[PDB]
Amino acid sequence: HVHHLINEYRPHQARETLRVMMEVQKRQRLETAERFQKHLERVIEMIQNCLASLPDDL
Amino acid sequence: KLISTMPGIHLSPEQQQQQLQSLREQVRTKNELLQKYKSLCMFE
Repeated sequence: HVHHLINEYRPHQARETLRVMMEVQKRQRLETAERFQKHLERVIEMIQNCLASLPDDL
Repeated sequence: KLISTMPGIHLSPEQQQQQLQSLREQVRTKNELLQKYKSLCMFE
């Protein structure tokens, strides 16, 4: 009975820890995707600025 | 005769001028296309 109670009590805490870890992993993935999108947008803006500047000098 | 041949144009100047006009038109078209491409930049 004590082993069954220990298994029942540890399951809820383990599930809560797993959910917290999954939420943290999802937040980290969302932050990485946002950083990658911002980097791509900045690279596109810089490419456009360089292309506009090159057409003036030539 | 040597000074006349020194110019460089071996073939008659008719086809030379035709090709020069064609190259000028091509250069103008390329410049206009490059300007139109580098002007319309509104993406994000």
